[PDB]
This record gives sequence, structure tokens and C-alpha cells, in this order.
Amino acid sequence: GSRRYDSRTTIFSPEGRLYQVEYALESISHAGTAIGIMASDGIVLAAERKVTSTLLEQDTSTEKLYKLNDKIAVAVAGLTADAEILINTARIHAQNYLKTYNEDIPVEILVRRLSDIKQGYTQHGGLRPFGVSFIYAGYDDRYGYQLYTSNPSGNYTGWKAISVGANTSAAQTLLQMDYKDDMKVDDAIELALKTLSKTTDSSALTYDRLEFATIRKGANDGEVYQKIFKPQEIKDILVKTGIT
Amino acid sequence: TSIMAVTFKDGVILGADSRTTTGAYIANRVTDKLTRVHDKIWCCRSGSAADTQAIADIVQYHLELYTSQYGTPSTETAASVFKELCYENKDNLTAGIIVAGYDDKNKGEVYTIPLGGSVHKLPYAIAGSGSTFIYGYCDKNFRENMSKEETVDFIKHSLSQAIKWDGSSGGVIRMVVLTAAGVERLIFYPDEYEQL
Amino acid sequence: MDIILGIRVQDSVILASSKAVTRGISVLKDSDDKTRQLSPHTLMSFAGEAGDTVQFAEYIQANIQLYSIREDYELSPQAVSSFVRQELAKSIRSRRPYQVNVLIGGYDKKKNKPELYQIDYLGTKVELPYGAHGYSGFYTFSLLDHHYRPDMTTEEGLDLLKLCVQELEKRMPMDFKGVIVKIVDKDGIRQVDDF
Amino acid sequence: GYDRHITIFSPEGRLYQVEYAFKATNQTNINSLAVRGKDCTVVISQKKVPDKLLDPTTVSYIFCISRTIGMVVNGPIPDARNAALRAKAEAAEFRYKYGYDMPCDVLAKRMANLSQIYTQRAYMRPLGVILTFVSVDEELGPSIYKTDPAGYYVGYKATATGPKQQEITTNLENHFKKSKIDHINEESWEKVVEFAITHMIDALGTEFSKNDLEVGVATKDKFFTLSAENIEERLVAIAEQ
Amino acid sequence: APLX
Amino acid sequence: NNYDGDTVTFSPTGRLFQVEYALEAIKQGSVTVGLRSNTHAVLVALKRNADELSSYQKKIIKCDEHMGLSLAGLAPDARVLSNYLRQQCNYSSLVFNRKLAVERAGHLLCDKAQKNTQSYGGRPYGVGLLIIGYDKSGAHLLEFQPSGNVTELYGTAIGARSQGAKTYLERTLDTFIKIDGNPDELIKAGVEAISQSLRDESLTVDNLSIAIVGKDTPFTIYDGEAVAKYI
Amino acid sequence: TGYDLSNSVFSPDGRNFQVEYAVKAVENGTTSIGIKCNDGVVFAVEKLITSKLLVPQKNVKIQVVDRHIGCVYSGLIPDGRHLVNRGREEAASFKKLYKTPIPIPAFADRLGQYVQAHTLYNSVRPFGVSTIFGGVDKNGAHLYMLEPSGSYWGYKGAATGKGRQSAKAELEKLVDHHPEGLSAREAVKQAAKIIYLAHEDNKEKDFELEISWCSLSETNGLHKFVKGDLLQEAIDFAQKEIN
Amino acid sequence: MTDRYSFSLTTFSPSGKLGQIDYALTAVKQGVTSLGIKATNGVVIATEKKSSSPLAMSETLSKVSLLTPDIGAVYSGMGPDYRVLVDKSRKVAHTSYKRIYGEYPPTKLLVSEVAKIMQEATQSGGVRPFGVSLLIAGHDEFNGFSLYQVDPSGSYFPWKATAIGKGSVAAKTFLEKRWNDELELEDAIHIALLTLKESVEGEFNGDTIELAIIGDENPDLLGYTGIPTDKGPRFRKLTSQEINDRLEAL
Amino acid sequence: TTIVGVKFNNGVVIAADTRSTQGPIVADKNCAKLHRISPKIWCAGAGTAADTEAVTQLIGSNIELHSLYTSREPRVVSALQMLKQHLFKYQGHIGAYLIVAGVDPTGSHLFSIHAHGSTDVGYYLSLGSGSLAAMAVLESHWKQDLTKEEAIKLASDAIQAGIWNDLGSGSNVDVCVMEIGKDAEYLRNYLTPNVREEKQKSYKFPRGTTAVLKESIVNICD
Amino acid sequence: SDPSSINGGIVVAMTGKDCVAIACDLRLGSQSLGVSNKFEKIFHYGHVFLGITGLATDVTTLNEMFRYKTNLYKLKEERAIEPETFTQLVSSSLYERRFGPYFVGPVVAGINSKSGKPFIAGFDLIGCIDEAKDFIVSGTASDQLFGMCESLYEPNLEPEDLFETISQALLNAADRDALSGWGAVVYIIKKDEVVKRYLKMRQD
Ligand SMILES: [Cl-]
Ligand SMILES: [Cl-]
Ligand SMILES: [Mg+2]
Repeated sequence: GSRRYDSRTTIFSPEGRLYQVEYALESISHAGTAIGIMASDGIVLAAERKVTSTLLEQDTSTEKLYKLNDKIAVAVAGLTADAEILINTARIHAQNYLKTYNEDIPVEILVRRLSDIKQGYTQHGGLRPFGVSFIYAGYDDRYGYQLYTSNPSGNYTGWKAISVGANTSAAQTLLQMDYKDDMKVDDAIELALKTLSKTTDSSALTYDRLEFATIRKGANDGEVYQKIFKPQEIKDILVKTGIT
Repeated sequence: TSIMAVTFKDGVILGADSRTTTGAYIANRVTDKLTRVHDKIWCCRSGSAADTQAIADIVQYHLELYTSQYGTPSTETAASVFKELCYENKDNLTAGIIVAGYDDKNKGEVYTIPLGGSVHKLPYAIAGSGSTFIYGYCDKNFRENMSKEETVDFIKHSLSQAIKWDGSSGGVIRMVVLTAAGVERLIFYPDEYEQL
Repeated sequence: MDIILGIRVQDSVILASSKAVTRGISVLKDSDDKTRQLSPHTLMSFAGEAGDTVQFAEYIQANIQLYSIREDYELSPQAVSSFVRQELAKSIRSRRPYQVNVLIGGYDKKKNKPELYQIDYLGTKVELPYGAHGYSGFYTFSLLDHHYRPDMTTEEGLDLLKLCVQELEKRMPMDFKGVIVKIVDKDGIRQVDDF
Repeated sequence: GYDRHITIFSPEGRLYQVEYAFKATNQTNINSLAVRGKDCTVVISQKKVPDKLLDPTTVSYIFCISRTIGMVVNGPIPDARNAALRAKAEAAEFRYKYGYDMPCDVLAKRMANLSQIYTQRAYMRPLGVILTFVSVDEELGPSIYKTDPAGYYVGYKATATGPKQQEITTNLENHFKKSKIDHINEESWEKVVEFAITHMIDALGTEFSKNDLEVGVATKDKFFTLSAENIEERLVAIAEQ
Repeated sequence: APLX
Repeated sequence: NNYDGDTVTFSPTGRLFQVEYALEAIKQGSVTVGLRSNTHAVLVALKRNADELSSYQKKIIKCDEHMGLSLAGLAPDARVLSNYLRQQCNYSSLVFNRKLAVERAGHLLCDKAQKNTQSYGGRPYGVGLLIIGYDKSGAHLLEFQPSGNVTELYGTAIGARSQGAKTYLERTLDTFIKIDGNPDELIKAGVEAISQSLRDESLTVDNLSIAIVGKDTPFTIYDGEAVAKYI
Repeated sequence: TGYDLSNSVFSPDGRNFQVEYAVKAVENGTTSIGIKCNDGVVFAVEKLITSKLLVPQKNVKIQVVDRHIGCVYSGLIPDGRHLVNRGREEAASFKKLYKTPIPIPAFADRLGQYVQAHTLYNSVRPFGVSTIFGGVDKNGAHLYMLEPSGSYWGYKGAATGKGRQSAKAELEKLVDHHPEGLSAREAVKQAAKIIYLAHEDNKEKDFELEISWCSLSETNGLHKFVKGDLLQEAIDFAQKEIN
Repeated sequence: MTDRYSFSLTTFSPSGKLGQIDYALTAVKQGVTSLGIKATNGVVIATEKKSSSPLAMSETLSKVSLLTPDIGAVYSGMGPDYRVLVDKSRKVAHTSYKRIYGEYPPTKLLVSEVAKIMQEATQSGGVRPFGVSLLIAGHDEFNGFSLYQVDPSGSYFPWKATAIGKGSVAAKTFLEKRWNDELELEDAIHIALLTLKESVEGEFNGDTIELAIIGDENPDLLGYTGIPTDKGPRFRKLTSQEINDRLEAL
Repeated sequence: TTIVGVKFNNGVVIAADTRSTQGPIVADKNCAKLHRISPKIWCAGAGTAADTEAVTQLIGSNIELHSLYTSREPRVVSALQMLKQHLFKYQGHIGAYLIVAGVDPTGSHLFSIHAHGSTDVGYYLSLGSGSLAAMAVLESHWKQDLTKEEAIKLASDAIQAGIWNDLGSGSNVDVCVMEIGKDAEYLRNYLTPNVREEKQKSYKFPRGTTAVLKESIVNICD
Repeated sequence: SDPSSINGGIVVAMTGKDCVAIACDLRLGSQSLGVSNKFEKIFHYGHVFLGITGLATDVTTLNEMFRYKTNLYKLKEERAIEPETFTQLVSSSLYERRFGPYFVGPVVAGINSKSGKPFIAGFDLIGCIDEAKDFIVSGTASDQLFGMCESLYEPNLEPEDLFETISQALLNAADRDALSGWGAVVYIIKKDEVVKRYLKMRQD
């Protein structure tokens, strides 16, 4: 019968590893680097677009940074199509919670549920896992500013600063070096760009090959604002820090 | 409604009035109640307009699919498909149908299917609300192996009386002739049939 | 079932619920507690169709307790009331709806404010300074309209409540066998034993 | 190499099961041809009856799908009859749902979509058949539309299918270069059938008796197949010219 | 409804 | 070799190896004999034990008052198939007030076994059955194989060394067929038949299992001291 | 390679090896034939007598469908029974909806489409039988033969099994020598002879003859088994011809 | 019976590649060249009509398809896969948008839905990916004109101009030299024809080339008058004659 | 409601009034009862207003997809067949009474559909509460071989009969003309014979008349 | 036991010169018993305003449903939903429950941000869109509101004048209905500012 053609996507190796999860992580390691840095007064999200072409429409484009609700966003590393499936599910989950409790969903609860979906694909169903790693950046009134990551295994962890995708080893060492706890958002913006600039596989870091976003309490009195940076705004912030 | 079908020497003729009723208001005075389900297999519709239309359309579909696989269906076969629909859905249907067709082997045949979904093969059949008033007339005047002209007169005179007494029947008298020669449509207007 | 009352004062919410359980021409019990603790700072009283009331109350209780364990955190009274409303709103278009009316009294620890919510079996939610279900309101509301002030103490609230019970005991046709009174404040939930 | 067993992509982006289904098309070793007249569409196909014990009247690869649509198949008869029954059902359903006769090109597309699903879904194999649909459409006029195991389909001025298809194709190409038109400029369908047989004889280089051929004709409001004597009458007319 |  | 992975695969020579391997499970099973006259039908079965401390595996199962079988091979599969026969016999009685013909019983078993040989995932039944019965057309004996093949016989045997009893019955055919109106003699012939399949072991009191059905005899099984008469 | 390991897989030729392998199982089976006649059809089959212990006349292989169709087959006998059970359901639903008994060509395609469906998926096995069948309907007599692939045609005469070539050769002679037609009673006799002549390819075990027929005049258009005097008469005719 | 293939046929290899997607992209590479160029007041999409036989009527085979009145599509790769995607794309524009909001979807969201369908063929049980890349041009009120590419993986990117298929490498280089942000629609059509001549080998005329535009509203193609707000489709397929007129001044 | 349909020389015309009522109250004094199924197939609807709009949109959507699939202009009989089979399935619970009309490659057509799923053919038809008033006019003035301008006059006159004599109908007359070989022309408010007369007085209040307890700016921005 | 008149309440919407107004009462009751005088029936999603009368549980449920749907709309569309589009969404959502409907009378009001055109619309409980140049009314005093609006309304009123007209329409209508009143709210909506005013009315 059909047994012959089954890859058995949800089994263990002799060493106790999940083949398909490991191979999905290998796929993610070739994807454009995405960095998240958490400051005391906000969060930065920075991500490198995959080898850009000059005829690509840059302003009306979205590859790396997606909005989940008004208080939560994610940076993507991996297959974009897979990520959008998960993103829509996460958006729906957030609205279900708001409908049920009349309160915005706490960040961890959204992350746990999305990670639990990934876990399911590694344990049952016989389907390939989602080739996607997320950096979650969000705010709620319990824990304030929070950074998380999740990977195809469905395992998630919290961070002060973290990278996913390509050159994470080199990127994490650089973040570990210059990061400190009393850091501000504007400093974190500079750290994020400096890290990408040194770890990039390109010749030089430019505005057209980047996506950028911040989550500040920089609105008017006790409320959070999401700023997805425009092309010209990335061009300006790149000059302001002296990279170009 | 007033409807009937009558077998004769050369084949079979179907007959009907053209009245559709919504209460005492005549919703359509020029209705066509004689309906093709196959080239030379037709039916007379009485009861619910919606139910009889929906049934006829399904039968036409079944016989078209039958023809694609097994060739021309018999008149008995067509009547069976009608029966199956009328019998199995008896709780939800108000449909009194007369099925009439012409084979070359079997010549003219008439099958009547009342409310319950039973099947009755007859030399001729009458149905609809107006039929009640012509049971006496039709029984006394029907003969087997009539000519085309005689059968046309028999149906014309019969439906004329049915229309005269039944408020739910009226308009024109439509007829459909089924023979080896082909399919002929006939129409007869009030000014003719009223003064018979 | 029958009489459930609620009063929100300065620093606490007070719920009063009748003790009688009547079936036919017999009072089967005169010490029935028509309430469940949903969380340390949230209390729900209930009245309505026999069986449905307790079944619904305990079902809600289980769900809130499950949430508390999962998140190691207490849901706000507003959040609990919305969850309860949605469950009743689902129920009303079911094959057999829960015929249960509830009051939810809670103390929000983040806001440091008492909160009283009134929800009927249709899923009709309102936040009120004082609330009632059934025929109880037809006497108490007008009485509370007159005597209630928003800055009252818990002791003043209890006296205001005594006035309502006295009016019900005077003009109500049925003997409801007095009330159990419970207070919800910053320190949690406690029962007044002598009322 | 299990990529050659089911319909998934090979490293070079191919579907071998689809390609091998194309080779099953020629397993019967029969050639078919289709041309258009002014008022009609004619399709012809070789008829080979090797076994003496066979009833020749039941051996046929031409099918009457609806009253207006005909279909000839190049490929094994089990798959051919599978396709025929489905086409008949689809054509009948269409008429019931939409209140008018299913056009030839719409039926072709529908059957082509069904074939496409077999190339994408693993559990279903492709049918090893090429389906040529013919009619005189009430909007488009004389029509020839052909379907294959890849799910491809297109309209044709004329077409041919089988082992010696290329020889027949070029023969028809060279005629339409000469005539400078999209069809056979002829009044009667009888002479369009004669044209079809004549050009098949030239391309294949073989003579035909009345039992060596099989003919289908589409006119306005009916498609029909010819009997042996109808073909014999047609063969006599060619010989006497 | 329409009757016949 | 490469064509025995499942029942849905034919070999190049047109064989179904999974069905043949299921047939092999019957050959390993303990011997059981079936034979009939015109008035009665008899089953004899050699029971097998695990060791001296264990019981002897019961081989004969009752299906109705007029029908029953003996088994050789996978006993749980026999339980499934016998249960199906009990239901079919029972359906015939409740709906039609009719005792199920032994021939129809065979046809039903054939069709049930067949479906397990043509679909992916399933497996063939790993048991052979000898069905005896008395219906409106007299005494009957059937042989069931899990390939689906059912055969009506005067006598037969299945299991290990069943060829000996099968040869004996082939010689004795003319004699035992005319044992009419005499149950004990028909059994004696069946006990002598199964004795031709014995090696190193002999028929003891808790080893032998006999069953009989006939004209004025409901299907009944004899075990223990009730078979001491025939040793 | 490995193309032959799974059903519904095309080989590079464009062949389905699993169906061809099912044909080998048919070739291994006993001989069965079908003869079309003036106003009907005749069916016959070889039954190998494996042992003296087989009850004569009581292991019937020819099967009736509805009341006017007969079916015989060679190969895996259970597969044939499964096909006939389906055929009986197909015929019952046809008669239920359309009243008239199912025509033979209509019935042929119902079996054909069902057998063909078992070549479309790897989760099913092809049928290990070639089925000869037919009967009488409104348009007269029809004889059909259906193979594992789902392929079927109409036949003047048909044969399948281990002695198919011998039976075919003998069938071809009847078609040549009788162009106007063969009678029903003659076809029964000829059917016996051909089975006996086809038994030369299976001559270790001796056999038992079984015949059935449908005829407009002789059986009134219904399927019946040939038994008693008419059967013995046909056997004697066959015995005289081999010597 | 029944679909037993409930498992994924596309899986990750040790190196992290998704084989069946890569192989699907290879099939797109073999496919005939198609391109799209975005102008200030419109969008053009074009492709060669590779005829299978000269007896075949290439008019009956449409490589460029209308999805909504303001959105069109073209492809490179496997034609049959494209045809069913157009069917599904047309339907999803109604079921998941028009029947809800009473208006046609914007380009980006319809693209998003097609992308979703193509992603599911990459992960669902018992199916291979689609062997096509799509170029979808369209217009909507709030986003204006736009051009999107959709790959077998389900990934989609917005382009100023691009090409896909056989000679896409050279065709992209050609478009980089010619494209600017001030191009008018007629200028974009001219460049499209120039770019396409490089990849076409045989005959180059209005019968072998298929070309459509997303431009101004066409009231004459609406089919009715009386509703002022309804002004007609922005999608228009250029005729064989209209192409030949522009090939003279080439 | 009053709706009509009239066939003429080279096509068909449909018309309708523009009053919608909840009970004895006029909810909308100028609603549109003429619906587009396809460019050249238009529908006039009476009965339950939500049902007529919903069923015309659903079939209109499916007709568009069908047109794209078949590369053909949609036919009136297809819309008719899809509508009637949908309505019949729901046994009259979808209260949509429709007059369907249009042109297609086959020619010009005019049908009516009742809620239970029965259809009728005719040269002139009327539906709705004012159908009797309309049909009286149609039966009096209709003839064979009408011109375009004659059919529009007859149709609008039939609607007017409903407007004046039926309390369920009122306000204006909408028309749509579908002619063969030409674009269908939708004539919104073709006649407006019920204009409201000038009021005797202005009821513009002095500013400050209404007593106010609280004012506050509402935040609509992010 | 008539779902649309158990709780009571009213909503009215009007158009003016480059502006729109939507207003509602504050009563929520259980038949004769007044229960709440703070029950607002007007909600907004971005710049689009929705008023809902009828069964209060369904009023709350639908608000939560349209908040849900307009939030997902904004995330995917990357822009705020417009009144014309939202009107269609309301209609679709209500008709989805054709044979088990929400017992409501919704009213949409707002200004299109692109064209600047004032827009209002009304629905029955199952989705039938009622578009209007002038005014839309809904609730247990709809007859009274129709009477007030038809007499008081004139076209092209300035925001300050429009406020007086809609306020007087609602107040005097509410005072002839037992199940409506107990306070009132009026929203005046301009292109890029929105003012909310609570009215003083009799409390019986
Ligand atoms: Cl009718
Ligand atoms: Cl399709
Ligand atoms: Mg009052």
C-alpha cells in the first residue's frame, strides 16, 4: 500500500532527536537574520531581508515583521508562507481571548498556544513541521515588555536580547558583549543595527535590505504604540547612527 | 388544474388547461402543464406547481443520463422514475402526474401517478380538480383505437366541460400529440371550446 | 432559589442570598448556601431552575480554578464576568439553555476597587452599585435608590441590607427563611454568621 | 527512486507517472483524426479486430457523450469507458443545473481539470487516455477540443492522435497551408467524411475496407456514428474519383 | 402557493 | 520474497503469499476430522495442550441447534468466524423463521474471508474450519480455507498429518456413507480415521473431542468421560 | 525498477504489471467457456475432481444474476463471487429505479467500471478472475468476457483458463462452419465437447462437467442449469467425439 | 480503498532543503517566459503563446486570465496547474471576500489567498506542490496599482517589474536598465514587447504574443449603464491587431 | 411592492416602485428593487426584502464564476434554474418572489419565480402586493409587437397603477431596459410623481434649546 | 416574550453638511422594571460608528463580534474599515443567522475617509440594508422617531444645528415610549473630530 512512501515525519532517531525538527532548524539557519532587543522603556525588532533585487517594491512589502495585535508583533525567520499560516491563527487566537474576557491577551498565553500548535506537528499527524522561528515582541500589564522565541520543535523561551536565522552564534556573542539592563530604546536601536551590520553576509548594510520596528510607551500617557518603520525612516536611522 | 392523456390507434395524446391558481387569483392564465421529459415521453402536471416542476426536471435529468448509457428509455421506465420520487417523498409532495409516451414496439401508453405515489397503467387517464366533473362524460364516451381526429375531439369536449364547471380550471386547452410521425403541439381558444 | 441581592460600597461588595429550598408545598431545606467562590477575591451567587443553578455555578468554578492554576494568576472580576456572560450567551441558543441568573461580586486587586456585576440567563451583563434578580428588585431597588450612597462603609452597607431584608420579609408572599450574607474585599471573602 | 512511482516531482521537475501514462495511450496501436466542415465536425478512427471470435459491433472507441457531443479515445478501453461514463454524467448534470446543453469546450475543460487532480493527488493514478471531444456548438460552431493525462487541453482547427500521429498532422498542416482557411470548405458532411478518410489514406499509406474504419459525425443538434454500410457507401465514392 |  | 509484504500484492506467477502463509498456520494446527452419512454428520478433533499442567485447547464450536464447526490454526480467528456464523444463523431464524442452509453458511464465510485478501491494512484469517450440519436437504460437511475456498465433501481432514486420515476416508468412502440411523458406528469410523494421523501419541480421555448432528439429534459436543466409550 | 510492487503504478512502458500478474492467476485456473447462439447463450465450466470425497453435482460454480443473466469465471473463485455479489446489487438498483430488468450491455459496464476501479489505487488488489457472462434482453442475446484490467468486449464465443487456446481454436471452427447461426440445443452439446477437448491441458485429475443456458425459446429468456437427461445426452455426445 | 496518503510528500532533507518545492521551481525554469511591468498609471503583463501544434487554435488557450474586474494573472511552468489555480482564485475572491464585503478584494489580499492555497499543497497530505509561478497584476482604490509574484512555496513578493521562466535572468537585467519611476503605461507596453522579443525565437506577432493591461476603467466593457459608481473593469486583454500596431513603431 | 416585466421587439423591460414598508410604516421612501444578476440580466424582487437581495447576490456571484469558467456570457435560463432549485430546497421559507429578465446569446427572456420554486414564462408579468392593479393595466393595454418606447410606457403605467391604488406601493418608478445587441440601461428614478410639498414652517431650533449635562471629545485616532 | 421589546431602547442617525450624527437612549430594563441607566447602545470601530437596539444580550454579543472582525480586517488590510464596507459586513453576518437570528436593529453611521461623504444605514434583524440620505431610526419607539424625524429634518444642517434636531427627535420620541429613555447620548461626527454629549431628559 502507501506505507512504502511514508517518510515518518514524527519519529525519534536512535540518539533521541526528532529528524524533521533538526532539519527544519538547518533550513532556518540560512534565512535572513532577525534580532530582538528588550529595553526598560520599549522593545526593538530588526530583521535583514533576503538578498534583495533592485526592482523589488520596498515600501509596500512585508517579509519579516508582522503585527499580531495592537500590543504584540513578531519577527520571522524561515519559510514566509508557513509563517503566515501561523500568524493568522495567532491573530484569531488573540481576538478569541479579547471576545471571551474583554481584555487584551497576555503575551505568554499567545506564545504558548502558537508553540503548542508547532509541537503537535512533531508528535502526531504525519505531516512536516512548520519551517519557522519567531521572535515575539509584546507588552501587557502583568510583565510589561517581553521578548520570546519559538522554533519548529514548539519550544519557547524568554529573552532580554536574542537573534534567529543566520549567524545567530556570532550575533548572540555581540549582543552578549554590549547589552546591559538599564539600556534605553534608542541605545537598543543602535545595538540592533550594529549587530546586523557586522554579522551580515552582504557587502554593506543599506535601508532597502532591512525591516525595522519598535514597541514603545512613547505615546501619550500609559499606553503602548507600535511603529513599523517606513523605508525613509530606516534610511534616516541608519544615517543617524553613522552606518551609512 | 384539469388534465388528461388518451391512447389511440396511432399513439397517445396529452391534454391540459392553462390555469394556475393562487387562491382565487389567476397567477398565470397561459400556463404550459404539458412537459417534455424525453423526445416522445411527456407528462401532465397537477397539484403544486413548484413540486411538479422540480420532479419533472429531475426525471428529465435521469432519462437524459439513461439515454447516454442505455439508449431510449421505455414509457414504463419513465413512469417508474416519477413513482420513485413521488412515493419516497410522499410526505413533502403534492403532485398528481400523468405520464404518457410513444414506443414503436409498445405504441401509445398512459400511466397515472396520484398523490400517494402508486402507479396505474390505463387506456386513458384524467386528473386534477376539474377531472371530478367529467368522470361520467369520459367513461361514457371513451372508445379504444380511436382516430387522431376523434381523440382530439374527445379531449377537447372533455376539458371543455371540466373548465366550464371547475373555477380552478380555464384559459386555453393545450394538447400534445405523440405518434411515429413525431411531436405535434395543438392549442384551442375559449371562443371555440366554450360554445361546444 | 429566589432571592439574591448585591450591594457595592466604598471598599467591598456584599452579597445576600436566601436560605430556603422549596419543592412543591414543602420547604426541604432552610440553610442552603446559594453561592460559589470562583477565586480568592471573586464570589458568585445564583438563582433559577433547579439543578441548572448548581451545575452551572460549579462548572464556572472549575474553569476559573483551572485558569488560576495554569497561569498562576487571578483573573479580574471584569474578566470573570465576561467569561460567565459568554457562557450564558452560548447557552440561550442551545438545545436546552441554562435557566440561571447570577450576581458576581469581586474585588479588583490591581485597581483596588470593589465591583458588582448582574448577569441574567440570556447573558445580559451590567455593572451596578446595587443589584438583584427575580421579584426581589421590585422592592429593593426603590429602597436603595433612596438610601444608598457611593461612599458608604461595609457596616453602613450591612445596615442598608438589613433594611432590604426587612422589607422583603414584610411584603413578599413566600417565606425564604432569611439570608446568608458574604463580604468581598481586599482581604478576600468572609461570611457574616449572625444575620 | 519512488518519485517515479507516484505523481510527485523528480529532481528535474518532471512527473514520470504522467509521462508513462502518455505511452499507455498508444497501447492499442490505433490512429484517430478529426476535422471541421462548414456545418459539421467529423472524427474518424481505425478499427482493428484481430480475434475472429470477437463481435465486431461491440468493438468501439467512439462514444456518444450527449445528444450534441461525441468523444473518441486513444488508449486502453477500460480507462476509455471510465472517462466516457464520467463525461456522460457531467454533461447530464450540467444541463440539469444550468438549463442548457453543456458546450464541448466546457466539458473538455472539466475533464481536463479532473485529469489535473490525478497529476497532483497521490492516491489517484492518471488515466492512460487522450480524449478528443467534438460537436457543432451553438455559439462557437464546429469544435474540436482534446484532453491528455497531463490535464492539458486546447481547441483545434483539426487534429490527429495515435502512433502515426505526426505523419497525419503534417499532412493536414500542408493542406491548410494550401487552402488558406481554418476548415474544409464543403457543404455536406458526407464529403467532409470523404476528405477525412482520403487524407488518412495518404498519410498512413494504407487502404481501408468498410470494417477497418470507424466514423463519428457531429451536426447541429445531434452527434451520430456511421454503420459499416454508411462507410462502404463513402469508400465507393472516393474510389470513383 | 401556485397550484395547478 | 519481495511480494509477500501484504495481501494486496500479487507475485509475478500470480500467487498471494500472505494467503499462502495463512494456509501454513493451518498445517501447524492439530488434526481434526469430518465425515458424514445420509442421516448424521460427525466431527472428531485431536486437542492439543501446552504441557501436562495445562488444559487441552477446545477445537469444536456450536453455531446453532443444527450446525457447528471444528477449527485448526489461529483459535481467535475461529472465534470471530464462528461468532459471525452464529449471527447469520440467528438472523435467518428471527427474520425468516428459517434454519440457515449449510450451503449458504459456506457462501457467507467465503465472502467474509475474501474481503480480507483484497484490501490494504487487513490480513487473511489464519484458520481452517470443518462445518457440519443437518438442514432441509439432509446431512452436510463443509471444508473452509481462509483463501475463501469452501468445499462440500462426504469426508475430510485438516491440520498436521491430516493426509493419513484423508487417505483412510478415501478408502472407506463406500462403507461409512451408508452408516444410516447409527450414531455410535459413524463416530467409531471417525475415531479410526483420526487414528491414522497419530505419531507417538494415542487417544486419551481428555485428549479426544467428538461432535455430532443429525436427523433427530441436535448439535452436541462430547468431552471428558463421555468419549471413553470410543477409546 | 520496483514498478511491479504496487497496484496503479505505470511502468516506463505504460503498463500496470500488477494487473498482468493477476492475469497469471486467471491462466492458472480451470477452463470455462461461453457460446452465443440463435436466441441466447450457453455457459460451461471444468470442475477438477481433486478427490473421491467431493460430493458430485454439489459444488456449483456457475452463478445467476437477477433472473436472466448467467456468470462463470476462471481464476481465484472467491474474487469471482465478490464480483457477482456486486453485479447482483447493480442489477437490483437498476430494476428498482427503472423497473425493467437490466440489459446485458448495461450490466457489462457495471462490472467493467467496478473492476476498472480496482486498478486505480494501490490500496486495493486487482481481480484475479476473467469472467464470462451474458443473457437475453429486449434486444436479443449477448455474450461478454471481462478481464482483470476491466477490459470487456462482446463475443460470438469466449474462453478462459488453462485450456483457453484449445477452446478458442475449437470455437473459431464453429463460427466458420455456422455463419447463419447455431441453435441452443446444439450449443449445449458443443459446449460439452469443447470442455472435454480443453481437458487435455489438465488431464492428471479427471473432471466434472457443468453447463447452463439462457434461451428465448428453450428457457423462456431465463437462466437455467442443464441437468438430468439433457446433461447426460451432452456428455455422451462429448464422449463419442474424443474417441 | 480511500486516500491512504494522509502524510506529507514534501519533507525537509538533512541539508534543510524542501525537495519538492525546489523541483517545482525547476519545472518553472523550464516554462515559457512571462513578465510584468508596473507603470505610474497602469500595469502590463505579457507572455509568449507556445503553440503545441500549428493545427491547434492558440486563441482557445488563454495564458493571461481575468481573476476580478481589476485583477489579472499570468504564469510560467505547468499550464494545467495554472488553470485550476485560476478557477480556485476566482472562487475564493467571492467566497472569502465579495460575499462578505459586497466588493472585490484588493490585489494583495487575493494574492494572499492564492499563496495560502499553494502553501497547503506544500504541507497537506498526499499532494505535490503546484509547478507554477504566478505574476498577478491589479488595482484597488486604496493601494493603487500593484504587481506580485507568487512561487510554489506560497511565498509572494511585490515588484516594480520582473520576469519568470525560461529567459528570466536576461529579461530581469533588461528591465533594470529600462525601468524608471516616471514610466507611463504606453512606455511600459513598449518595454514589455522589447523584453519579450529577446526570449522569443520563432514568429513574433499579435497571434504568438499574449498581453493584457491593468489601466483606466472601461465603461464600454461594463455591459450596462445607469449606475454612476460602477464605471467598468480596469483589466483589458489587448487584441491581436492592437499588438501589431505597436510592433511597427518598435 | 409593485414590480412588472414587459417583452418588446428587440428585448425586454422591467420596472418597479420604490417604497419599502415595515407594517403600516414606510421605512424607505426610495429603495432600489431592481437588482443586477449579470450585466445584461436584471431582477425585480418582492416579498421579504433581505431574501430577495441575498438570493439575487448569491446567484449573481455564482453566475459570474460560471461565466468565467465557461468563457461565455451568462444565460437567463441558468439564473432561472439556479434560483428555482435554491428556493425549492428551502420550501418557501426564503420569501423571495422575483421577476427575472435579460438578454443573452440565445435571445431575450422574461420569467417570474415564486418563493416555493415554481417558474412562469410570459410576455408580460407582475408580482407583489400591487400586482393586481398592475396586471389590470397590462391586460388592458398590452399587445403583440410592442416598440421599445411603447413597452417603457406600458411598464411604468402598470407600476403607477400600483403606486396610486396599492397602499403597499408608492413613491417613484425605477426602470431597466435590456435590448439585444446593446448595453442594458438602468433608469433609476425614471419617474418621480410623489415629490414632498414645501413645509409650512421651518423647525430649526434656536441654539441652546436642548439641555446638556456633559460634553467630551471622542478619540477616533490610534 | 417578544425578544425585541424585553429590554427596550432606541437609536437614531442623521446626516448634515459634511457631518453625521448618531444618538441613543441609556435605558436597559426587564419589561416594566428599569434595571440600568448607563447602557450605551452606540459603539465604534475606528471612525465607523454602530448603534444597536433590541435584545441586550445580542447587542453586547454583536459589538464583541464586530470588534473581533474589524480588528482582523485592519491587521490584514493594513487600513481602517470604511462605513460602506462595514455596512456590508453587518448585513452578511446577520443573514448568516437567517433561521436563528440576532434580535437586533443595527444602525451604521460615519464619514468615508477617502471621499469625505457622510454615510448612514439601517438593517432589520436578518440583514436587509436600508440606505438613506436623511435619517435612520430603530428601536421600541421607532414609530415616534419616524414621526419626529420626518417633520423636524431638513437637509444640509451644520453640526451645531444638526445636534439640536437629532436631540429633539430622540428626546420627544423617548418620552412617548415606556421602554425608552432614562438618559441619552448624542455623537456629532466631523471629518477628523468627534464630540459626544450627554443630554438632560426626564427620568420616568
Ligand atoms: Cl406550472
Ligand atoms: Cl472543475
Ligand atoms: Mg417610569
